[PDB]
Amino acid sequence: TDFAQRRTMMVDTQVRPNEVTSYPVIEAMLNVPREQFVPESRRDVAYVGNNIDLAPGRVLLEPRTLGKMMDILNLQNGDLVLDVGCGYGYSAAVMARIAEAVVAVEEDAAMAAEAEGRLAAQDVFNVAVVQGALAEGCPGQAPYDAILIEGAVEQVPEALTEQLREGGRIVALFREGNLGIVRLGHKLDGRVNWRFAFNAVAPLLPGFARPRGFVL
Amino acid sequence: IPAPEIQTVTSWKVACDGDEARGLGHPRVWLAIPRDTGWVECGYCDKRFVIDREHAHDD
Amino acid sequence: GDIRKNSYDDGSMDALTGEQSIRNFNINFGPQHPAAHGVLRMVLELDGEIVERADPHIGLLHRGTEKLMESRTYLQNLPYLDRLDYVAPMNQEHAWCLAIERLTGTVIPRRASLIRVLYSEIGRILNHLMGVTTGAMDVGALTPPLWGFEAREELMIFYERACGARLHAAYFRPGGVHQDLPPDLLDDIEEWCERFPKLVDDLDTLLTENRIFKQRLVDIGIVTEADALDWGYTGVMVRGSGLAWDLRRSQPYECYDEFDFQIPVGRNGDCYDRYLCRMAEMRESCKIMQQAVQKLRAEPAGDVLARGKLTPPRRAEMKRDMESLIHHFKLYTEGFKVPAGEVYAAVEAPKGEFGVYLVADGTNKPWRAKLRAPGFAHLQSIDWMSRGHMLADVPAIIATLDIVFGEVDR
Amino acid sequence: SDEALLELAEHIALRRENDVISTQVAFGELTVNATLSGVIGLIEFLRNDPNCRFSTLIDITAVDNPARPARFDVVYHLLSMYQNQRIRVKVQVREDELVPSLIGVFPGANWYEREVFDLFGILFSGHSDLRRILTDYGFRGHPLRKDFPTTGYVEVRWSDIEKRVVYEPVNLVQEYRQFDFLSPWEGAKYV
Amino acid sequence: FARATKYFLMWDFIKGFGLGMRYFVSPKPTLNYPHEKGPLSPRFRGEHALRRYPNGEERCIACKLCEAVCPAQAITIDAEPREDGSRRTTRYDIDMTKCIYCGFCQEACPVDAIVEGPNFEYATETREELFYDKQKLLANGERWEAEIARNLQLDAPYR
Amino acid sequence: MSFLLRFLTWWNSQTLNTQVWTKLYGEKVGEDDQGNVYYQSGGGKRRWVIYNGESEASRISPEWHGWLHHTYKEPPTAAPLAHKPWEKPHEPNLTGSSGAYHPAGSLYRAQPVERRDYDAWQPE
Amino acid sequence: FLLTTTEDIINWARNGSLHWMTFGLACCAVEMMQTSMPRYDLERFGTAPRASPRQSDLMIVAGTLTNKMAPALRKVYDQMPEPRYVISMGSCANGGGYYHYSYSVVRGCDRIVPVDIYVPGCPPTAEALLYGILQLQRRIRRTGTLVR
Ligand code: SF4
Ligand code: SF4
Ligand code: SF4
Ligand SMILES: [Ca+2]
Ligand SMILES: [Ca+2]
Ligand SMILES: [Zn+2]
Repeated sequence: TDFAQRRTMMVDTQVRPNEVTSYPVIEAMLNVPREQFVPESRRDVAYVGNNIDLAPGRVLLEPRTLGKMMDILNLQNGDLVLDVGCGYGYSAAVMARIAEAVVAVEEDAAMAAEAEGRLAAQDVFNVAVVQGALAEGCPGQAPYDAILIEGAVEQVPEALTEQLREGGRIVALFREGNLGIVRLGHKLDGRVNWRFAFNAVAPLLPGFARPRGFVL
Repeated sequence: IPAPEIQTVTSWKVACDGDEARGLGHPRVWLAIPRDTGWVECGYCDKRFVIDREHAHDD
Repeated sequence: GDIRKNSYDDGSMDALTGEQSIRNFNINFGPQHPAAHGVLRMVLELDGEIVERADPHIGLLHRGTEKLMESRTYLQNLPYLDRLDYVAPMNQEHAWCLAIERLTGTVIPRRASLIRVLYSEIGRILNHLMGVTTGAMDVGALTPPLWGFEAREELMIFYERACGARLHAAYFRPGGVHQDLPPDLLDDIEEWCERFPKLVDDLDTLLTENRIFKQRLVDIGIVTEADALDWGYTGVMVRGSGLAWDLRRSQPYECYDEFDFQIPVGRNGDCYDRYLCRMAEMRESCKIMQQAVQKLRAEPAGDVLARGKLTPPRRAEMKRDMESLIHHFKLYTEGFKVPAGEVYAAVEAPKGEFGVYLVADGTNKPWRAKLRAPGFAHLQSIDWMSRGHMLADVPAIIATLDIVFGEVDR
Repeated sequence: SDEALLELAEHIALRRENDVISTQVAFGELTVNATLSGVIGLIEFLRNDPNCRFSTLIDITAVDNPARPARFDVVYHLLSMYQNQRIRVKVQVREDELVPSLIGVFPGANWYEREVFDLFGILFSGHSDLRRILTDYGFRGHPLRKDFPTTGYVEVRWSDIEKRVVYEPVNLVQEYRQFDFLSPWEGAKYV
Repeated sequence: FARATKYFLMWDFIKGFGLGMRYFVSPKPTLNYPHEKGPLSPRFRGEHALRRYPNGEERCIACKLCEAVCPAQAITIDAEPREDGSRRTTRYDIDMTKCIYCGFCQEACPVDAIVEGPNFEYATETREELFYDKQKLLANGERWEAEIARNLQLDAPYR
Repeated sequence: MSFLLRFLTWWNSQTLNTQVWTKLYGEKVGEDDQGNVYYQSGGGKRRWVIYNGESEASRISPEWHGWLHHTYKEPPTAAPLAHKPWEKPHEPNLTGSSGAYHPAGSLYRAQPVERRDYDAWQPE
Repeated sequence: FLLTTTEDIINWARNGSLHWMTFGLACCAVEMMQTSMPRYDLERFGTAPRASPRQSDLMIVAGTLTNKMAPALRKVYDQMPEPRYVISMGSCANGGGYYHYSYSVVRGCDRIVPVDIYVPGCPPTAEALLYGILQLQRRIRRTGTLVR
């Protein structure tokens, strides 16, 4: 299959027209092979404008969502980025081409091991895959300049937002029923202040649900 | 509520269609005046028909 | 079929062309753009104003018509057809009626058949007047639309006098046409037909042999027979290339067999040929309108609806006879049931083949109603058609394809 | 044309035995039910075969049948201007099953398959540009499935706070009314 | 050559100029609105109205056929037995921002209670002025009855 | 300032060029009770009205509406319309005024009708 | 007086030179076009089309507004210099119309932009739209100031 043509078409028609202007992001998405970062059974649909299912309750986000998500994080050459829920590592590979280094946190040992193999096979060396619970992050290498959460959340735990540098940026997809809002957060005076960025949908990550009990 | 229209009739069965030419009224219905009360009302236009008992002719 | 890397007759390769193309000249052509019909977002990649990539983004007028149709009866869905290729609404109603009539096995009265031909050709002129004269406006001619839309105004009055609406008639019904035409309306249609060729001459005098008009259309958007088969072309999009295909002749419907008209075809298959074909079709439609009015006058008085179990009775009968009142009550609430089955009914709509794929399941509502718009297939080919041309040619190419987005998006 | 369509159906059933599951001629139209694995080969044969020269792809659509093990039907409508005939091809597709793309045969199949993918959620393999074509960017769901609500789930509004057009959950001032008129009497089929 | 000669002498432009001047001095069909109006046939579908009988009683009997046929679900009706036992509505709303002005309701009405009238100049400054209630619709019928009745007579032979 | 109003405005009963045109080609057909004057040319081929006051198209009553819109051939002077005793006088569009129609629950009403569909128990 | 007569002059100039953006969404745009054609000649009122929002005073929302289109309509409205007026033309723009219960349609363009006049109809006739434009002129005369 000519995956290069499909990759170029994905950027032209799903990323560029969706208010993604950062050329570093466009350059990265034009170069990182998406099909190398999906399960083998999904290889032919790697460039479809939809979320790819990786494991039960986990997806590789749609190209529009990731393109816009990275464009608003506004990553710098000197940035250290935390990528929560890296799946097979596609997003980490894209961000690795912009930021200084990426700490990719994955919770499924099957996907964490595949991420290491696939990241190495693409000669990506500024990405460390750290295995553990998504809601914990990786506080060993904190603070981070930017945090990207690659799946829907209902709340972002304080433990996760404490690993954010002052002036750091966090982008998360929030789920309110059938509505999904991507919000961009800025750490100021120790508090992360969230603002609306755009609307997109993804399944809820395990460990980011909210406490919901009996209400009269 | 008072009736919008009263007609006095000498028959115990009347037809009402809204009195409008060539399909401009309501569906044509036949109404029976009870011998007890001596009047009936159209269910479409509310016109009241009242029997003239002295001249009321049985058919 | 990819010109993004420039190819020069001297074989030169620029240093920048060697680099991967990351910073391209991309421009939003529409939706708010005089040539974009309001709801076309075409993303163009330009290289010195040469169009190297055209990426139409549609759906800016997608309204979910096909979903909305599944919760309505067959009669309640008839007005949805008006609002697809809304320049000529009764022509789209016709496909819906034909599909229902085929599944129910219903025969419509003779007068209703003649009226359908009459107002279908009015719609063809309504469309071709809009297409040709706004196409002229796309290449800078200010005046043609003003002349053409005065004639459209008169035809929209003929619409209103038949059904009470200038645009969205809801006039063709499963089983015929809703109402009969007043005799004075037939006199006025005949009077209009006698004048109309004069306007066609005036538009022809202004445009056809104008050197500027020729330099904006001749050898622009050339379509070969093989291209037509790649992209599902129908209507003038194939006839301009010389294929004498017209559904009114190849797959006759209504009473078109007994009318006299000819099929204009082009020899070069470019924007100029398709303009000439549309002008000629307008003359042919005017002749059909004249024959239909003569046949209607020569007809004996008859009904315009099949009545029976498919259409409501007349109002006078409804107010007198018990059977008629029941049929009125039931057919305006539940409506007729359509036997289980699937049909595809197509007409030669003014913009090409318009069809309805109707899946009935024996109830009073469609199970699935797929609407086949000719403009959907025509617009899809704009990337192939526009590649290699200049930006100034784009509005002419959008015109020649005859796009209305009520039917592209549905 | 009825005898002609039955004769044509035998020709197809004979030459493409393994592709064709069955044929039907109803309401003057020939429908061919085909296997998913052989649909591309069959449509290619229909396009190129002398007797059946179906070189115009009229459209591709889908039909949802939630009561069926393979809930979707994908329907191909083809026209022959040279033979002056039409044909319909139907394949049954399960949810999450991939359908081979027809763009190799008909370049104009590209947008129709995007529409099926958008409105039904059926993915096509071998598609160069498979993305939503009619719904809003980032739309959730596939509206033409019978289990998607008519009004959907979300609606847009301009927010003065965000200075953006944002999505919100649907709130209807008047709820959709779905009248049920259908009579409990089928009627008779007289002989 | 003949075509090349005519282009050198600008004949195509001269013909256009002459045609333009013929239109220049010709009568204009423009209407002098609001003094002069376009033509309306008796069938014209305009603003809705609820009619009364010649005896002054309401024609509507709350059958709800108009509410059932309405393709846009623009009609909402509630009915009870009136104090005299008559079958009459207590609510009759038309959402004029949902209505498609198709005229199906007046076709479905068995008593000519709801009609689309000749009026089309009722643009409003606020949206809620287009949520017509029963009294608004009846007021339209009482003001436009004379023209509505004449139009019904004119189109009766075709209905 | 009467002449200036005629010279500078177009919403006061007629422009100056409408008046000249009416004088040249107008033939009076009748008057309505508001003082609007109706004219025709070519024996009713063209029909127009000169407004007494603001030129508001919704001021034309149903008495003349049919003639002015060519629905009926003959003017109400020659063929008056039959009126029922329960009919009400014509009103123009009242949208920008205090007489505009508003729904019963509108906040314009200043006594919006309170709605409910159940009766609540009241403690003794 | 000075200020009221100043506003009257401003309202006179703004009413007599009301330029509208070339912006039509659906079948309401067909009747809007007829309003500018010879039978009605909207331009004779000084109400002329302008391709660019930077030169437009009036937006006529003529057609269905879908969710996908709503941001684009808001953007070009935001790029109109002030004063800017909006006319909602037809059922779809007024309240959603025939597609009110759809998943992809804005149920009234006043959810996106403020509206000055609503013109009823599906479509309003070319004359009905012309009436609506003159009602906007009455509104400006009644309430127009230097701000709008
Ligand atoms: S005109 Fe049509 S959409 Fe409007 S209320 Fe009547 S039936 Fe409903
Ligand atoms: S207006 Fe007519 S159709 Fe509607 S409820 Fe009243 S009587 Fe029935
Ligand atoms: S209101 Fe009616 S005419 Fe206007 S855009 Fe909507 S469907 Fe078309
Ligand atoms: Ca009573
Ligand atoms: Ca290039
Ligand atoms: Zn009665």
